[PDB]
Amino acid sequence: KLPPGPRPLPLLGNLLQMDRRGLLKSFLRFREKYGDVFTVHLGPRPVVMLCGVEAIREALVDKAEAFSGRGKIAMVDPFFRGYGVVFANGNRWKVLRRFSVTTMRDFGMGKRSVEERIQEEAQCLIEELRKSKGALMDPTFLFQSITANIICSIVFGKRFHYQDQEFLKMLNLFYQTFSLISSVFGQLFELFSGFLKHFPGAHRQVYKNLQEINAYIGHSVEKHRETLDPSAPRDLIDTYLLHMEKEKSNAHSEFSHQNLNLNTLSLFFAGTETTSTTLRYGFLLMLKYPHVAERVYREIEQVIGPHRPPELHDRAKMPYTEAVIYEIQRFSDLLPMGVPHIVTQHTSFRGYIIPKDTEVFLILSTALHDPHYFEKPDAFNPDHFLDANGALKKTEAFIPFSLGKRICLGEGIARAELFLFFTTILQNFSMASPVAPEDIDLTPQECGVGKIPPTYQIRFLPRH
Ligand code: HEM
Ligand SMILES: OC[C@H]1O[C@H](O[C@H]2[C@H](O)[C@@H](O)[C@H](OCCCCCC3CCCCC3)O[C@@H]2CO)[C@H](O)[C@@H](O)[C@@H]1O
Ligand SMILES: CC1(C)[C@@H]2CC=C(CBr)[C@H]1C2
Repeated sequence: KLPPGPRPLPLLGNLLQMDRRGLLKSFLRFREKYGDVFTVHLGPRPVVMLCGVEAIREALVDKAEAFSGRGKIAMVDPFFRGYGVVFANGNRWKVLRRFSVTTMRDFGMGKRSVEERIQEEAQCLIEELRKSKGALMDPTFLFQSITANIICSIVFGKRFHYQDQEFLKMLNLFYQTFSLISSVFGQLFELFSGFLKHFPGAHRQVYKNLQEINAYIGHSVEKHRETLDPSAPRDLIDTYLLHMEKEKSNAHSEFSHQNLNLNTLSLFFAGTETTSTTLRYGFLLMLKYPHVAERVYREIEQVIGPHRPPELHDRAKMPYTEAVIYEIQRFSDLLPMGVPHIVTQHTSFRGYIIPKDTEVFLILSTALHDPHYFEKPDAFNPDHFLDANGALKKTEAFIPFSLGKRICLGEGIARAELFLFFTTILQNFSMASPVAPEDIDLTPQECGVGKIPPTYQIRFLPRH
């Protein structure tokens, strides 16, 4: 039998037992009653929730033969339709995961490492903040520009300038789209898309925004193909175009133009909106807890100094700064319910039977807030990741990128981005804002698929 859960009504599923504050709060109320493994009916679909690091790990690691499927996010399914690595399943996922892992890591002889691309971008960012004259800003656009530019360097062999209005228009579409998908309407759509799709709504705007970004991608593909040198691929798009040409006699080849456009858009969305949202939370946390920002700056002065650019080899020597970044990720809890999975075959789990095709949510938020691993888990406290001697204390509960076959494929890049960009900004700038620390409100602006911080203003003041 499926795991236990609240009794549903036909058509409405468990609607009348949900919490108006959203899906995550609804599921944490059900966890109170049912424990770590339970079923909730989201409209017409039974979805099994797994909570706590033990259960999520038993599923994604111990039973990866069954739990490695990708489930559906209703607000974006109409667009992606199972194309791209994020939303693919089956053999398509195998091929696209392998291609994407290889091309996001290996760039050719004579090409910059991920590290150098981040270090270059971080110097562009510092120059922009110096030219910002200490003015107030919402730093969103810059955190999206630096993260998007790392991916653009890999995918398109170039970066965009921070002043490029056409680049900013695309970043505005990523930002609005992640907010829409995470809205109360987007969560209602997860329950009732069958019915709601026939009316006007945010799902239509999400579709329009994604198509607008994808239009750029399609045109870039067309240009790349026009100038492609098979002997010298310039970037990930050329590499995929050479696979496409190799397999062109197979009508079923997975190297198709829809996979190319949507894999590429998936890489940008996942690599831009994630890390820039974490940076957004990270700097709002530094405004609320300036003594943490001061102690990081102390550590940068002591290990790096005021001038030499941070490098990844510095991390080992900077346990307090790394604890801070771990704690920003833990606290931010970017994807509280992770990204939906589905089971790929009939599975037994803890005495229950989960039929092939059942959707499963791994509630990552419950690991990141497990009070056995993090004392007082609702408070921001970098000591969560430090032992008594101030050495870094890593923990198996720290799973913000998930686990198993679908584990975030950008994990290495994201962690390098968080560390180089956080340290290079704090090396050169301190932070201030009009709101006193006591008054800063960390309550997210949206909390659905994504947890998104409230807008805020910040100044970066040059040091010395
Ligand atoms: C702080 C930054 C990030 C966080 C917290 C994060 C988190 C996650 C999570 C929780 C998943 C779902 C894994 C699952 O299905 O169980 C995921 C998937 C994914 N992420 Fe990340 N992500 C981050 C940054 C990035 C970056 C920088 C990239 C691109 C370089 C990226 C690319 C992807 C891709 C392509 C997938 C789909 C993997 C698949 O289905 O095989 N992520 N991410
Ligand atoms: O290609 C079809 C569309 O072409 C024209 O659009 C342009 C606009 O001319 C043109 O200014 C523009 O430039 C965007 C440049 C920055 C791209 C930033 C990338 C960041 C990473 C993810 C992909 C986007 O791209 C759009 C699509 O190529 C039109 O303006 C739209 O009408 C039209 O539908
Ligand atoms: C927003 C995310 C956390 C990242 C990019 C796209 C997603 C689905 Br629209 C998930 C994976």
